[PDB]
Amino acid sequence: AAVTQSPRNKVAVTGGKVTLSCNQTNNHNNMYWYRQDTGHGLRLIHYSYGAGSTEKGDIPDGYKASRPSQENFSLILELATPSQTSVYFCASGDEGYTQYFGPGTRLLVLEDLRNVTPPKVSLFEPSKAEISHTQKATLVCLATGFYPDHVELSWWVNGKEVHSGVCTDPQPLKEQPALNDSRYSLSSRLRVSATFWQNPRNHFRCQVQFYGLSENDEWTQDRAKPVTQIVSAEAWGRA
Amino acid sequence: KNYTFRCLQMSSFANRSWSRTDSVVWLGDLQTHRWSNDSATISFTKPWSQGKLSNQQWEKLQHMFQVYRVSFTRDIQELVKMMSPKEDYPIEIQLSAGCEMYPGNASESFLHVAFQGKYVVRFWGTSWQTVPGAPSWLDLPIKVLNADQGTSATVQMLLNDTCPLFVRGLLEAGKSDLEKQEKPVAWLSSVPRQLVCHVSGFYPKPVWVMWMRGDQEQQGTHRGDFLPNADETWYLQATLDVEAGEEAGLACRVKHSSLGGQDIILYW
Amino acid sequence: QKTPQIQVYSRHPPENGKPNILNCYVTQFHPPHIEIQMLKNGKKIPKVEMSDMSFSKDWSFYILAHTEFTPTETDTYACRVKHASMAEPKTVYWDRDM
Amino acid sequence: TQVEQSPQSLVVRQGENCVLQCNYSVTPDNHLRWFKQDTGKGLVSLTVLVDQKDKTSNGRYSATLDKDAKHSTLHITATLLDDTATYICVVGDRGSALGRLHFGAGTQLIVIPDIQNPDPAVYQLRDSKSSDKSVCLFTDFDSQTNVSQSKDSDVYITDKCVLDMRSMDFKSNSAVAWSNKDFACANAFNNSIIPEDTFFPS
Ligand SMILES: CCCCCCCCCCCCCCCCCCCCCCCCCC(=O)N[C@@H](CO[C@H]1O[C@H](COC(=O)Nc2ccncc2)[C@H](O)[C@H](O)[C@H]1O)[C@H](O)[C@H](O)CCCCCCCCCCCCCC
Ligand SMILES: *[C@@H]1O[C@H](CO[C@H]2O[C@@H](C)[C@@H](O)[C@@H](O)[C@@H]2O)[C@@H](O[C@@H]2O[C@H](CO)[C@@H](O)[C@H](O)[C@H]2NC(C)=O)[C@H](O)[C@H]1NC(C)=O
Ligand SMILES: *[C@@H]1O[C@H](CO)[C@@H](O[C@@H]2O[C@H](CO)[C@@H](O)[C@H](O)[C@H]2NC(C)=O)[C@H](O)[C@H]1NC(C)=O
Ligand SMILES: *[C@@H]1O[C@H](CO)[C@@H](O)[C@H](O)[C@H]1NC(C)=O
Repeated sequence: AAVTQSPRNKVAVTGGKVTLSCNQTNNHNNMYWYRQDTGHGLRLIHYSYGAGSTEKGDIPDGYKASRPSQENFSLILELATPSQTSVYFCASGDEGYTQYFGPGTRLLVLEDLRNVTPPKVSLFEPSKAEISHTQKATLVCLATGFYPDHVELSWWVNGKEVHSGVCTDPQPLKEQPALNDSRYSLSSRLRVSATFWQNPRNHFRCQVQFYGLSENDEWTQDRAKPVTQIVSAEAWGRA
Repeated sequence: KNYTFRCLQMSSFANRSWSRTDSVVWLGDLQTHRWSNDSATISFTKPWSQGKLSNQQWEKLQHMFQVYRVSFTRDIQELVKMMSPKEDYPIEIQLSAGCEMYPGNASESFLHVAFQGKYVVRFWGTSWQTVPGAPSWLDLPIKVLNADQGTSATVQMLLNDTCPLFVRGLLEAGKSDLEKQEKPVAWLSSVPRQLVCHVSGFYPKPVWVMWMRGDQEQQGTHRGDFLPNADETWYLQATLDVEAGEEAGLACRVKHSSLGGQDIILYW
Repeated sequence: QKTPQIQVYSRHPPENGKPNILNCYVTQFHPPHIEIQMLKNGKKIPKVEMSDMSFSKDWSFYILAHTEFTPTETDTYACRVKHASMAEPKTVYWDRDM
Repeated sequence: TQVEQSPQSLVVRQGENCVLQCNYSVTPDNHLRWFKQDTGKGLVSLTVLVDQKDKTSNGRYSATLDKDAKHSTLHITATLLDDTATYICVVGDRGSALGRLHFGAGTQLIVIPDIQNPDPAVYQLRDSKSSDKSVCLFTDFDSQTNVSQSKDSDVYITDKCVLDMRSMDFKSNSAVAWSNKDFACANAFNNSIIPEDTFFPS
């Protein structure tokens, strides 16, 4: 019994309209919206007992709910504010006690979009010394120069995602801590067997999904519009 | 004498926020408890209202109701939300729960629920079900209440075991009060011509009152309803239609268990 | 809705000068919200006790009001009831004979 | 807040057992449920306890609930690295959809991984698109070593991070350092207590 949320990540400006969506195909009458803030449990915003009905929860202010159908519950933020930066969870259920939770949606609401910037992505190839010393090969990926810190980095080998042998910095580091709006940088590692790297038919790709502006946000500067985009780097295995 | 124990609950919901729940409890026609909205605890209205329950058993039982009352209030409110705009405030729920005690150790328990003054729902067997005549929209509420296995199992315990046990205890403890005999007093009066026999102060409820010429039971006697007195006794009047002038000769005979075969006779 | 039935009657047989208790029995009404007053010569009597409200097997509500009174030749006694089911408030008078 | 968890956070070595408390004042308490949450992820249910006095288990997880005490615990046996997560206690006030859920703020667990065969080295890795730029990778140290940040703000050093080659059953720690604005790999980790037997290849 599965539940989905879109978008999964959103960077937004103050005064903007944000719409958070939830879709559920289980014919559950009941849907619920929560936000999670570190140092609190999940808190109930709005909820719904069926199509056309929405109900206030414990913290409803600033949010409006909409239930057009049995499958869609949607959290509407009419005039967004920084205080609404959070992680939002949608849930559904039938008459019973279990609520089945969605995967979450990260919201960051900024005062200003002037600093938004996509990352550069570099891929660093395994050291010959490492290969000979350990019989293992570590690729390193480097994402730099980005703002804000909303990036999902992921590793692909021959067009399929790999999680084994991967590790990514728990949070990015500031490139310029003496500044308030410093751009960020983030690194990740993928370690494979040397003989896996040595194979020239294995295609390695580090991919960063950056979350920034929408086609609908206005852009007043000269550098390209820092839209939500994918930036990536790649290499082939070599002997 | 078959004794019926009754828990009568009445709950009003004026709008989305305002609500009160009051309860009275009866054993036959004697009040044994009152539990008003204002009060955190259930009041005894008789010395023996605790029955044969220990203090610990009573505290644990009251605590269960204390939770029930708060829970009930919210659940009605969430149900109103679930049904809207089909159903809306003001709303009146009444519950009538208890058991009827029979000879031997036989009994029968009930839990009936009324919505806007119409009986619609009951607990029966293992679950809630709607009774014949009930609107179909109640099927959602019923399905939802039947999901709660915890509540189901508890209500089954209350109806199958706690009630009969407790009432047996009440009948022992309160025997003196239950078996009391209070003698009626009578008096006469007329009105435009109609004659009236007033009988008041009697316990228990069964009474015989007839208008009589000498010893010919006047067929015309019309009994009123049984009206209560504050001190837990009854009042009742019998009216006789007559042609003015023919009053002399008529008398009022009143039979009641308290009189010990010494009927009250009252000539006009 | 049910429109209230009101019935006024005395606890003991009525004797001028002799203190007594007078009952107002209000029945057959739905919904339960009600204002019940007991009047001496049109004026509200102050020490009026109320039974807890309750209802019959037919789900209709009932309640007993009573107060200490002393019937005299001159004084009139009544029970006045306000309830949504009624445009006007209903007053029933105590008649010692009825 | 009617649901309190303890400890706030705790740090534990792989293989050790740990115990998490939940205490509540919720009324009534139909059921209690334990969730696991990896940083950046949803809530996965571990178990739900429903009886007045209840015990349950799910693999290396077990739990008790005592409703009279309004108290529950979660026992994790033989902690693995993947146990690193926030653990969330949730109490439901109804046996049906009419209920509200009352969430704890969570207990943060960190499991320190067991490095079987340390081999601290520092390697140089070249950029694929250009052989001029490069990173400096410090790897294969044990969990006793701390990676202290750089003295120069020209230089960037990430904090240690542990990867698991599941198929090989192999865990390893690593840190990455760089800086474009003369910089080299012997210089990179000078400000850290790197082990004595560290490999620095030609
Ligand atoms: C009943 C006979 C009386 C017995 C003799 C005693 C005489 C004492 C005299 C005092 C009289 C007091 C006034 C009487 C009022 C009449 C009340 C009739 C009682 C029957 C209901 C008892 C329900 C108890 C279970 C409960 O608390 N359930 C709660 C709360 O339940 C929660 O807590 C529950 C109880 O907690 C415990 O279990 N505690 C416990 C403690 C220790 N060991 C085990 C358990 C349980 O956990 C459950 O799973 C959970 O959900 C739940 O929220 C329910 O939904 C409440 C409503 C139930 C009424 C339904 C009526 C149907 C209306 C339809 C409306 C139509 C819609 C219109 C839009
Ligand atoms: C409690 O008793 C019922 C028997 O039915 C009773 O239902 C009460 C609500 C009350 O009105 C009482 O006077 C009435 O007689 C048991 O229900 C039976 O359970 C079995 C198996 O569980 C079912 O197969 C039967 O259909 C069902 N009977 C009826 C008539 O519906 C109930 O199990 C019992 N529970 C406990 C906990 O003792
Ligand atoms: C009937 O009783 C309930 C519960 O005691 C009252 O609800 C409470 O109202 C107080 C103020 O009087 C609030 O502070 C509480 O939050 C409420 N408590 C609960 C548990 O609901 C209710 O107001 C009373 N109704 C009337 C008409 O007096
Ligand atoms: C609800 O109804 C009551 C009683 O009729 C009234 O006094 C009160 O103002 C109402 N409350 C709200 C919030 O509408």
